[PDB]
Amino acid sequence: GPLGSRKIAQMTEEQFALALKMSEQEAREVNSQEEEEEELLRKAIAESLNSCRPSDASATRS
Repeated sequence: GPLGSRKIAQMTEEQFALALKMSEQEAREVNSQEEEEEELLRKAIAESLNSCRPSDASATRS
């Protein structure tokens, strides 16, 4: 085989349960937090575009 599973230590039943718990915390593999940040970045940009320009203190156009 690739190396030899015969020399590879097998995981115990308890170890398997812990592995599942870790996946649940990460949802799967990638951090869901990163995805949320990306969404927030786009939302902020859209909001800025929808935001009107600030009033001129001098009252001068453009």
